[PDB]
Amino acid sequence: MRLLAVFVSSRLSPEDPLYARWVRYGEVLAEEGFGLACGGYQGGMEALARGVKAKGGLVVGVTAPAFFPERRGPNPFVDLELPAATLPQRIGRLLDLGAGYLALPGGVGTLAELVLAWNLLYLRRGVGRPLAVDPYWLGLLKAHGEIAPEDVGLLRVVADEEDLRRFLRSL
Repeated sequence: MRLLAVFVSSRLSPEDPLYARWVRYGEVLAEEGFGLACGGYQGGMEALARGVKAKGGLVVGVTAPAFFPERRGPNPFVDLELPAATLPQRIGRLLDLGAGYLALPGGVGTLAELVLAWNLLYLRRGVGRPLAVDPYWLGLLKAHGEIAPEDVGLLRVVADEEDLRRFLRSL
């Protein structure tokens, strides 16, 4: 089985319209034959996990307990927990788990994951895997100095469930 690693907001509230959209994204990736690799906590991670479980898919959660003692453990929808001790280690595990990556809206932590995956594609040596981003990120990541338009062009865009299915089908 293959997994889609998703990076997303940890603070997203269930009442936020995006929460419901990500639950649907979870259902869709499961329907497309994929499982989910995520940070294993709340916000968008739980929204995605709920959708995947609703469709019988598998959810892997790469947690970081040392950094969040306040977070009792992975959300209820995580099947396998893979606790990481450092941020680079956590990110490295998510990247190695997924056949492709999707960066949904989030903060600095989500950006860290996005940029490391981007970095692998940027090396242009056949390392890493396809990376898609929600349009949200293009409002921030743009050509600038040594970051060329072509580098930004390595980022694929997934704005809705149809884009998501096409992305997954290309992995």
